[PDB]
Amino acid sequence: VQLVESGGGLVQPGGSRKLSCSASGFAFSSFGMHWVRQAPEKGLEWVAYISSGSGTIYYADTVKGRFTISRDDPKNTLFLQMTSLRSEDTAMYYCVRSIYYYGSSPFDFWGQGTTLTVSASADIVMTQATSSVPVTPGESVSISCRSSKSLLHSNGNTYLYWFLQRPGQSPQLLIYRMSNLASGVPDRFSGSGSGTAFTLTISRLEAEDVGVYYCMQHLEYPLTFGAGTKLEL
Amino acid sequence: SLANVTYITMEIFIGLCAIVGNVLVICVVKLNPSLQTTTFYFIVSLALADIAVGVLVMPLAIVVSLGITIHFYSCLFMTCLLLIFTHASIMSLLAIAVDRYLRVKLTVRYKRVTTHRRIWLALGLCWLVSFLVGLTPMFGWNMKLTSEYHRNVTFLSCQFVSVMRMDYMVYFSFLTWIFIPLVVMCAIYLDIFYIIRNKLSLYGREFKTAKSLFLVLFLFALSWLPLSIINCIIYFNGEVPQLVLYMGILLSHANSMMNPIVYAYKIKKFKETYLLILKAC
Amino acid sequence: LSAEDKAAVERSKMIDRNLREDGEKAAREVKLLLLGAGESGKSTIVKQMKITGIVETHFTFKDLHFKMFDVGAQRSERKKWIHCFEGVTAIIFCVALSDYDLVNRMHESMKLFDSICNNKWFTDTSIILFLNKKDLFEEKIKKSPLTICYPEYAGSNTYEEAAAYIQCQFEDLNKRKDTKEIYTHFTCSTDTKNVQFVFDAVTDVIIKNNLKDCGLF
Amino acid sequence: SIAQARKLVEQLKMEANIDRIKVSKAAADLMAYCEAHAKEDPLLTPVPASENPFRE
Amino acid sequence: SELDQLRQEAEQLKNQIRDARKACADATLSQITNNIDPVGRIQMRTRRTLRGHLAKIYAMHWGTDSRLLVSASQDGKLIIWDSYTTNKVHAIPLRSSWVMTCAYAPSGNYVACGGLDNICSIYNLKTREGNVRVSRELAGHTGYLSCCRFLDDNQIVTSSGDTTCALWDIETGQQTTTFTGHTGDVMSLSLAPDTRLFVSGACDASAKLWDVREGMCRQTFTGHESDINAICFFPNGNAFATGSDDATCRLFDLRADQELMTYSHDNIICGITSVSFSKSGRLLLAGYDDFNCNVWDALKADRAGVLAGHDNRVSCLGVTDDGMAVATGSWDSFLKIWN
Ligand SMILES: CNC(=O)[C@H]1O[C@@H](n2cnc3c(NCc4cccc(I)c4)ncnc32)[C@H](O)[C@@H]1O
Repeated sequence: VQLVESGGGLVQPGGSRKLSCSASGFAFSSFGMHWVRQAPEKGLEWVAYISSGSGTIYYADTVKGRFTISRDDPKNTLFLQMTSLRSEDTAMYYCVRSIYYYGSSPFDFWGQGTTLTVSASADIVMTQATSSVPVTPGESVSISCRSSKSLLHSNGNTYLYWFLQRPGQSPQLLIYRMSNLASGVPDRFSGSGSGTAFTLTISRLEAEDVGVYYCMQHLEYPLTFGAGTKLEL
Repeated sequence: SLANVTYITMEIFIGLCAIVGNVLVICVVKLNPSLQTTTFYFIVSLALADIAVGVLVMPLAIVVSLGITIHFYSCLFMTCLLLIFTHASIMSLLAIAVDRYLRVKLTVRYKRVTTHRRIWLALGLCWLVSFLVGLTPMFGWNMKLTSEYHRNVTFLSCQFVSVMRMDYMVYFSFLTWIFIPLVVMCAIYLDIFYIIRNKLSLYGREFKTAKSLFLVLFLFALSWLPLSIINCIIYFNGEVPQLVLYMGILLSHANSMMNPIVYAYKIKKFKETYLLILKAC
Repeated sequence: LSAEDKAAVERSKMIDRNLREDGEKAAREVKLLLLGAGESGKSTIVKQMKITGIVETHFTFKDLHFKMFDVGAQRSERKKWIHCFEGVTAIIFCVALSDYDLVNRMHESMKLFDSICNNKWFTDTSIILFLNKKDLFEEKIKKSPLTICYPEYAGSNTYEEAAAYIQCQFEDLNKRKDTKEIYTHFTCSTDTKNVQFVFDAVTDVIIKNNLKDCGLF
Repeated sequence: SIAQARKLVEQLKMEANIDRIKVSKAAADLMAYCEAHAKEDPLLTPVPASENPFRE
Repeated sequence: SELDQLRQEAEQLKNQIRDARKACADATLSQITNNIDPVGRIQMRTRRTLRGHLAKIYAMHWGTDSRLLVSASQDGKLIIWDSYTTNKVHAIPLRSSWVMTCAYAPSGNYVACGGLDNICSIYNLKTREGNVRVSRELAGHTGYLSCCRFLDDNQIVTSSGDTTCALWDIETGQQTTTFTGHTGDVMSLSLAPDTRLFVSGACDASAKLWDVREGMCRQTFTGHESDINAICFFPNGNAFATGSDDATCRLFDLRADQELMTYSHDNIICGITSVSFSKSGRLLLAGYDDFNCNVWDALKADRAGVLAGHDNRVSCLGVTDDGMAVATGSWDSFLKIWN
């Protein structure tokens, strides 16, 4: 599993540029792709998503119609064409693979991402109760966040995802669907919730837990990331 | 006056028998999935056409023969629906014939050249051309263009010939969509018989298939040729008895009830399902 | 309505489309089952057409992809797994005539052929009979009479006469003459006439099935 | 000789000396196990559509 | 010495065993079950239909969560069906389409596939790359494989066409234990809930119990007169039903060591291909060679239910661990859910 993105750097306002992503180590045509942007001062933000069968192409409300996403399975490439971009589009972009089935772990692997710098409602809001909480090795931390509506669907599944972005590395998935942990993640984390109020505890905190914790809901396609909680060692 | 009542009763009987038979055929096709293949794709269309002839034609034909005073562009479409359904049945029979021809000519790549999508497209094109041919009298080939004194018939009585032209039932209907398909099916059956004789005569099987083809062709002839030539005789300024005109329509509508007996009965697999549902259900 | 289950339904639809494509590709090809007593007579047939349990041999001839399945290396009860071969197109039954002088094997081959041609699962599958080792049989004709294993045989010691008698004896064991077709053909180490006859018999089976499917014939 | 005959005799001797329980006690245990799990089996007792996940 | 001594020794041992079984048998099962109220008629309705398969479906197996199931057909495609949404979760292309059995691990990570080929290949469903691949290739047997089951995440029991059974270790791919006590083609296996014993039914009209660790034959049952096709263990771990082609299904017990009760009927002359108990074991579902399936009472031996939803010979009949519903699959490429 490896994702290599390219096509960043300095860009003129109103121009056009095509980010190119190469995937290896897994089936490219089987996994859908998501593009997540991170501002130098703000948190993550979903941009676009393309399915495995190149269908149901949806875009966010702020990037609807301006950007375009395409994929080539025989060539194993992902093209993100951004034309006439605004000055507020300068951010670091990441390509994320996902798959949708019973027992799947979507958003498991995150790409390296490329930084692009521009030269000079009707969405679920994730209200985070805190922005920065100091922690100590061996102690415990409780992260909480609220949503605009109850994420408890009729099927009983809570579409909640917790990601951890380490300083200088790509984010990684810790707990998906609020009841299952991703592969390679220690079972010391514990996420729970009743649909509106969520609680994430980290038992036996270590030095590798330093980073920013982002919460994400997947009840609707316009994914909205939280403000992020930065833990100080 | 009793002859008309007897004709109406026999028409009711034929329509009811055709409806029952085609409903049974459709139920057998939909219930047992062991025969949902490229073969019955045309049989379903034939059964639907026969159901249409039994439901939206036979009572309509009786009402037209009664002579009820109705609108001009009322019965005209009512009578054109009969032509639509008859041409749909003829196109379904022609599709069955061309499928039997392709199964003996394109044997090596049959399932490679005609998939389900192409069969559905062919059936759709057949239904479309049937509806187009059947709606041609409403496009200008009606009694208004025949002579004067017409088109002032808002409230007139309707009798099949009162609003329809006889030349259409001869040149456009018979000589284009009745006689030509008959010759095509005859040539197809002759080619199939020749291929079977060349590939098998290296006797009972030959006799059985020859009897089947001859019976199909003879029933089609006995159904369609009588009133078709009756119309030609009328077009030649001749004379036709009144009872023969009804007997021709009776023999023509008997095709809708005799098709499942001559097509679905000789499948050797539909008969098994029929006897199974007769013994069990 | 659902959030993530719509992508699952899309994936299921794509998997169903792929399964239908694979099914159409398999139906485009033709499958045959190899049977008969003796390994040499079947090994030579497998060798004459080629590009542990069951052996699967694929080869393309005249744009038709023939897949021969050999179950000679099973050594188990046949009536417990033969029903899996109900959908085969043809049964290539190969036997060696030289067994008519080797110890008794001709009776076993005839019994196997009678059991195969009378199976309830093979009611719609044709059998193509192959008689291997024709030169060895012709040489053995001039050495030992045919009446060594056929007491009812009474005639001249001729190769063609003995071959016709063996063919008639093999054809008389079939009780479904009105349904099955026996394509007897002498085969040996020769040119592609064997695969040509196999192709002809496959086309015959296909046209017979297509005529019995669309109606009577 | 003994590869297929002596082993059968040894197996029969091992099976003959095994402990056996009366059929009455076995039937009593079986009926008790069936009665104790009567309400636990959704196929035996009628299950409502709200509790059954396979409802339409 | 000579075979004449061993023959009479085996004969007298069988005579002593029969005399002991006759002396220990004091009453029948009907006389003690007459005091039990019958279940009566139990109507079952088809909830879900699965028409994804294009060929004859052979076998299926339920998982621990009783939601996902594995299905194998003649076309050679392992399909993972979701019982609630009827969506195809995973599609595994097989190297050999001649398969007749499949297995689902209790953990839900690996699956087994086997049939006419002598290899019950293992496929991992939780691969990180997202695609399915061969996990283990068991190429030690020589006959057609009839059944394969998982005892744990590292051990797998397998029955071949020959009169032997094998216990393969997934870590190394070697036969841990080989069972040669059978005298016929082993047709079906059935594991006990305690995962310590397992009973196998073969073509020699006998069912043999074996230990997963010791490997010695404990008891042998010879109540049938024809080849046994399918077998299932009782949820309590003390009994098991065996179905044969003689239209009779016999319920044997481990403690009783004798056929408790037989299920058959005059109009039912076709054999049995699949048999399985419910969660409580009160209802016994049996698929026959005809177009219908039966559901008998394990105590009263009465036809509690008849399912005529299929139009071909029933091939597989799986029951969930919690008894919520059952899955019936036949050669008509249709897998239906009944409850
Ligand atoms: C290809 N399509 C047809 O053949 C249809 O045409 C109908 N169809 C023909 N001819 C009719 C008739 N005859 C009136 C008539 C004819 C000649 C002279 C006189 I005066 C009066 N009456 C009632 N339906 C008549 C038939 O009912 C078939 O379904």
